[PDB]
Amino acid sequence: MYIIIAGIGRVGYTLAKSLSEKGHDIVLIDIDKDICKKASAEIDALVINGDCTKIKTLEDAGIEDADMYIAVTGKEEVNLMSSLLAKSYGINKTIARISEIEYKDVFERLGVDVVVSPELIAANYIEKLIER
Amino acid sequence: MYIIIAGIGRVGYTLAKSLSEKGHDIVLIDIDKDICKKASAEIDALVINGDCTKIKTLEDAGIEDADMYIAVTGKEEVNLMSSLLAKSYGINKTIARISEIEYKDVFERLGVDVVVSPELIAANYIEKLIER
Amino acid sequence: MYIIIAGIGRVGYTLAKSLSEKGHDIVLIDIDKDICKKASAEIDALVINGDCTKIKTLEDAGIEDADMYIAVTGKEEVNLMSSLLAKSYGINKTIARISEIEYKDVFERLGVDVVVSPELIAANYIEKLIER
Amino acid sequence: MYIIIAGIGRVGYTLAKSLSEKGHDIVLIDIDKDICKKASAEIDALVINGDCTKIKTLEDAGIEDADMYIAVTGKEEVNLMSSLLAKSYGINKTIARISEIEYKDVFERLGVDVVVSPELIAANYIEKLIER
Amino acid sequence: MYIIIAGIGRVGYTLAKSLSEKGHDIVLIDIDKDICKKASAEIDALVINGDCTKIKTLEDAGIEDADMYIAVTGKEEVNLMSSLLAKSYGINKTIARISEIEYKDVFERLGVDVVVSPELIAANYIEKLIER
Amino acid sequence: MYIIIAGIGRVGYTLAKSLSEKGHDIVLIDIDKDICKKASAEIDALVINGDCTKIKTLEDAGIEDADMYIAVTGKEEVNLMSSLLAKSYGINKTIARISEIEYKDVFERLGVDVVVSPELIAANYIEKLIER
Amino acid sequence: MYIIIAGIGRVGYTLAKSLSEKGHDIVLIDIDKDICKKASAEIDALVINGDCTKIKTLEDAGIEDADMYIAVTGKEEVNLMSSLLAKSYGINKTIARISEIEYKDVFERLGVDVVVSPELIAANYIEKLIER
Amino acid sequence: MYIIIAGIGRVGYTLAKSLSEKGHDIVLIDIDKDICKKASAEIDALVINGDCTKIKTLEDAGIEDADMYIAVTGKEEVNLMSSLLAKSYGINKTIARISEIEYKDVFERLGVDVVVSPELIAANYIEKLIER
Ligand SMILES: NC(=O)c1ccc[n+]([C@@H]2O[C@H](COP(=O)([O-])OP(=O)(O)OC[C@H]3O[C@@H](n4cnc5c(N)ncnc54)[C@H](O)[C@@H]3O)[C@@H](O)[C@H]2O)c1
Ligand SMILES: NC(=O)c1ccc[n+]([C@@H]2O[C@H](COP(=O)([O-])OP(=O)(O)OC[C@H]3O[C@@H](n4cnc5c(N)ncnc54)[C@H](O)[C@@H]3O)[C@@H](O)[C@H]2O)c1
Ligand SMILES: NC(=O)c1ccc[n+]([C@@H]2O[C@H](COP(=O)([O-])OP(=O)(O)OC[C@H]3O[C@@H](n4cnc5c(N)ncnc54)[C@H](O)[C@@H]3O)[C@@H](O)[C@H]2O)c1
Ligand SMILES: NC(=O)c1ccc[n+]([C@@H]2O[C@H](COP(=O)([O-])OP(=O)(O)OC[C@H]3O[C@@H](n4cnc5c(N)ncnc54)[C@H](O)[C@@H]3O)[C@@H](O)[C@H]2O)c1
Ligand SMILES: NC(=O)c1ccc[n+]([C@@H]2O[C@H](COP(=O)([O-])OP(=O)(O)OC[C@H]3O[C@@H](n4cnc5c(N)ncnc54)[C@H](O)[C@@H]3O)[C@@H](O)[C@H]2O)c1
Ligand SMILES: NC(=O)c1ccc[n+]([C@@H]2O[C@H](COP(=O)([O-])OP(=O)(O)OC[C@H]3O[C@@H](n4cnc5c(N)ncnc54)[C@H](O)[C@@H]3O)[C@@H](O)[C@H]2O)c1
Ligand SMILES: NC(=O)c1ccc[n+]([C@@H]2O[C@H](COP(=O)([O-])OP(=O)(O)OC[C@H]3O[C@@H](n4cnc5c(N)ncnc54)[C@H](O)[C@@H]3O)[C@@H](O)[C@H]2O)c1
Ligand SMILES: NC(=O)c1ccc[n+]([C@@H]2O[C@H](COP(=O)([O-])OP(=O)(O)OC[C@H]3O[C@@H](n4cnc5c(N)ncnc54)[C@H](O)[C@@H]3O)[C@@H](O)[C@H]2O)c1
Repeated sequence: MYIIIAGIGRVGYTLAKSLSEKGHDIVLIDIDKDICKKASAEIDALVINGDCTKIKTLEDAGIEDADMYIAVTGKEEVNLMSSLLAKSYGINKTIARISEIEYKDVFERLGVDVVVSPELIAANYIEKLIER
Repeated sequence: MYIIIAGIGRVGYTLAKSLSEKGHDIVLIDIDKDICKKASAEIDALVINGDCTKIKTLEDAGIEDADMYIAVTGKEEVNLMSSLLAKSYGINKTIARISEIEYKDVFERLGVDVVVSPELIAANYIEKLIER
Repeated sequence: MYIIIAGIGRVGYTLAKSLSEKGHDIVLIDIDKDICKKASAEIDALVINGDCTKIKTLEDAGIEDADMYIAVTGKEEVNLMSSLLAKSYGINKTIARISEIEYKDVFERLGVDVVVSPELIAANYIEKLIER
Repeated sequence: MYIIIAGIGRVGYTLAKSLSEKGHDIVLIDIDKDICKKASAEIDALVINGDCTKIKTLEDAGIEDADMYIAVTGKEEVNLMSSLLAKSYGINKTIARISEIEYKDVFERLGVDVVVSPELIAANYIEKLIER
Repeated sequence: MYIIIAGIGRVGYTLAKSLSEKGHDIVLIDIDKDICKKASAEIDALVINGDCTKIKTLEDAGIEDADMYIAVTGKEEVNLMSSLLAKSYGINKTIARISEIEYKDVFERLGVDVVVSPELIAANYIEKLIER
Repeated sequence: MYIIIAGIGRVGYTLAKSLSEKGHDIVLIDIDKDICKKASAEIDALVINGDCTKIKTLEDAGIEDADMYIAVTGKEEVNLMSSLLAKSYGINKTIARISEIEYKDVFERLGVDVVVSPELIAANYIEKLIER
Repeated sequence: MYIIIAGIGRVGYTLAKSLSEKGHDIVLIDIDKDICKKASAEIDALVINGDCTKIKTLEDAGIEDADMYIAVTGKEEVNLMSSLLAKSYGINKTIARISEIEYKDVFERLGVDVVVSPELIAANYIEKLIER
Repeated sequence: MYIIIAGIGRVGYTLAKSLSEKGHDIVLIDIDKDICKKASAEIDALVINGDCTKIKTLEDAGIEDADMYIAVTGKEEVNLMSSLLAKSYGINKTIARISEIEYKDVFERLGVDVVVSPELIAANYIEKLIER
């Protein structure tokens, strides 16, 4: 019924802020206590302090009632493991970020719905501009 | 064929020694250089200092030709991802070590051939002795 | 006529539930209240909240007439000290978990009847799956 | 009529190859020798091995008649400085990668034509997939 | 006819007080509230609490008619950016603190009037005491 | 008969390079192995890898035959302790760097010959310029 | 008068408890917040979370009014510097803990009232028992 | 008719030299060759290089007829295990060093004749200097 975002960093925070304002029900997960404080004070969404690879953390995030799980942590193994765990919990759309461009197609096959490579994206973006 | 072992700690080191003494061809992967030095000074096996979650590490380890991949790091997140990365290269016999009992099932359902919980193995072991 | 088990974590919990369910009469010990509460809610057994290295706690657990003492705490010397304490009370069957495999024979030499290393046992287990 | 690109990593390499293949005259700059060897071997183009914040390196890259300067190093300030340098030589088309979103308009205010934050772009690319 | 100084820490505070006492019109800028309270209470001068990389903050500091801009923040790039901003407003006298000696002439090349590396100055001050 | 420099950082390295060239017999001390490698390859002087607060490190540095000991580590307690130990070993001129401007006169009284505050120095420096 | 104790580890915590039970007025300093929480929840004393080498920490601790300053951190470098900083404020009875036997003398000759080596105290203690 | 001492570090070395010099007949044990070499060069005594937790090492040291066993190794359970091993051989006087003060009474309850905590003893010592 809602969306969970793991990794409230440069990618996560911005996405959360933007989604929170667009009128979406979001829940944020971050292993850093101080980051959860900031986010909870600056964003209208529920915040959970903990490791998103842990089942209990996901349960606390309401993993069972989400139709979307986005893992944008700075560690692709956390995003990978997180996403696959979420998938096995019924969630229909999972989005995982990678730091290894060469993992995009690998993560997809393994089951991740959408694999985001900020680097690869930034590149195409720059290329599209030159092509205009 | 070749057997790759990631994580030269209590589990990996023991397994490494035991397997090599039996004639097996093994290659060890560890992110800690000192344990890599120690290892290469005592075991009959190829030792690589690297992150087992990275493409270059697994490839330099002969992952494209290995017959077995065993991830016994102290971080289930690394064991899971790297094993799935090994599977991606064609290795069916992937063995990953987990920290949380719960994943015993999930992880195997997640794509890894065998999931090993030393804590569970220990309990069962104690149980058998008692039932004797 | 009953088994005393200290350390109801990854190893103790599972072992205790398993023994309990098989009709075994068991008494449990854990220094952590939350773990004790969890064990009282899921396992039919006497549950003592205390430090297994303190004689009073062992008294409360019936150390005086138990047929066996099992120390599977996460701390190596706690498991050894408490087992030695159990031994001083007459207990002829002690099982103690260990972290550093190198001391296995010392624990045994000192009277611990069965020394269990989850890591060593897990390495042997994996080794058996390889030999088929 | 060529294009200079500094920083041939996750973003740089991808962009260089994509553009190079699409028939584009390009000169590459990297302070890392082994990265240069790899790019010059897989990408048809001129490769300079130097610090892009050093005028000599820029002169050698032909900054004098370059039509566009692209700094996609992992060091935000290196990208900014080299870009302002490209600017001082008459280059009216600059693209600079940043790490701290907050400085985006500061960069644009100082004259950087296109400011690209991979993190920020990944964020709204993800948000766009949720508005589809 | 005043002087703006950004970053009122170990370098800033000392300079501000020294100059202020020596009868100098000065405006201070710090993003840290408690540092502002302390400086405005011990130094006679205007104190703005904002990010010196933000135009609003500069406008409020009166960058329009300042005769000199001094950025001595602990963040090298903040000092550079704010200084180039001061430059874009017509300030022909800029002083910027740096952390990486290597970029000294890069800073001077981009127009920063005086580049001060506390570390570099301590080094030759020490060397001068050995040539005495 | 010679000079010892502890802390081969922005301050130490530069001072060492400059002193080495001026024809001085210098010995460098640094707790970082990789920093000792660089320095030893780039500078004509003997390098010792170790903690300069330790007697053995100072002995290895030839503390007994030095007429000067300069501690420019990033930790004022290391410089303080280092300098006082050197003094007690006969050395005539000791130079210690501080990170707390308020310690300049304190360190002097305690016995340090010269206490250097790169920050305080950078400030006066900037002030002297404005006064010209 | 007041007794300040820096380093709430095995030595400091025990000393803290023992001294307060005897009616003494004590204040504890520790850089670790959790040990500060634990301490403040069990001891009759003022607890400060801070670096004992910093002016503000010692002043907030009442160093200008204390009668005794005891530095029992696990880093002799910190115990020495802070004690000398205490001496600087007028405190004659400074007690610092050292790690290396050697400094037993040097440190007292270095300015601290009493130098304590628990390792040496332990040896002597064992010696007396044997000579009985 | 002689004292066996294991662990010739900060505590063992000093104690051994002191006992030796007073005419005591002592045999020393240390797992570190360099420490043994150091002890053979400075202390008149038999020096055995080995692991005091291994019976063979204790045999080599004459554990069979020593009047006392002193374990002042830096490892708490090594000191306890070896002392218990010494006890099993008839030795009626064992002294063992400990790290965690909380277990002092357990070691004693288990038969270690004298338990020594350098930290507790040092706290008592300082406490005595305060009471004058
Ligand atoms: N420019 C900068 O200021 C800056 C600052 C910090 C890090 N970085 C870089 O940012 C890159 C990625 O940045 P990003 O936007 O994704 O944010 P980030 O790397 O800064 O942070 C990732 C975030 O996810 C959180 N998290 C939640 N659950 C986690 C879990 N189970 N394991 C680990 N982290 C968990 C982390 O605590 C953190 O807040 C990194 O490679 C790093 O080098 C840059
Ligand atoms: N009681 C104790 O003394 C004790 C001591 C150490 C660790 N532990 C615990 O027990 C377990 C120790 O298990 P173990 O000894 O077999 O393993 P380990 O935890 O000691 O080590 C994991 C190993 O894998 C290595 N490795 C290789 N590639 C890696 C990668 N990409 N990422 C991370 N690590 C990588 C690590 O460097 C390390 O040697 C852990 O879960 C830990 O919590 C307990
Ligand atoms: N990687 C992980 O997520 C993870 C998570 C939890 C625990 N661990 C590790 O598990 C290993 C041991 O696991 P385990 O099976 O024993 O479970 P555990 O580590 O989770 O817990 C040990 C248990 O023994 C209990 N206990 C009872 N009496 C005790 C006493 N006197 N002193 C200390 N503890 C006492 C503890 O309170 C606790 O329930 C450790 O190395 C620990 O770091 C790892
Ligand atoms: N998780 C990971 O394994 C991982 C690995 C590597 C890098 N990273 C992160 O990724 C970020 C960006 O990575 P990326 O691949 O796009 O770039 P990068 O940060 O990895 O590398 C910058 C590149 O630009 C080159 N370069 C050319 N001129 C330079 C100059 N003057 N100064 C510095 N570099 C110069 C460097 O040699 C290098 O190839 C990094 O800042 C780091 O936080 C993460
Ligand atoms: N050893 C230590 O205890 C210690 C303590 C503090 C700082 N430091 C070091 O000292 C270095 C420099 O210290 P310093 O006192 O001269 O300066 P600083 O780095 O400590 O502080 C920078 C100052 O500029 C202010 N400021 C104003 N506008 C700002 C902006 N837009 N962005 C950021 N800061 C802004 C900050 O609020 C702050 O007071 C630091 O980078 C750090 O490495 C060391
Ligand atoms: N701008 C930068 O790149 C940069 C890089 C690193 C650190 N810093 C900052 O630099 C400031 C001081 O810089 P610096 O020029 O003195 O160099 P530094 O702080 O970078 O390094 C101090 C040096 O002394 C060495 N050393 C030798 N003996 C030591 C001992 N016993 N204990 C600790 N270190 C010992 C350290 O290993 C290191 O090489 C710090 O406060 C830090 O915030 C800045
Ligand atoms: N065998 C073991 O289990 C074991 C365990 C921990 C530590 N150790 C060793 O034994 C000794 C422990 O002594 P202890 O328990 O009395 O002290 P400690 O080493 O445990 O702690 C020193 C204390 O002082 C605190 N502190 C306060 N201000 C500080 C500052 N400015 N800088 C640094 N620390 C500051 C630290 O946070 C810490 O609590 C150490 O030398 C260590 O090497 C051994
Ligand atoms: N802060 C420091 O500089 C420092 C320096 C050295 C040692 N230490 C600390 O000292 C504490 C213990 O000191 P200590 O007086 O025992 O001296 P120590 O720590 O220097 O050495 C312990 C000694 O016992 C020896 N030993 C003999 N048999 C052994 C066995 N079976 N297993 C292990 N060691 C055996 C070791 O080889 C060594 O000589 C530790 O917590 C250690 O970290 C601290």
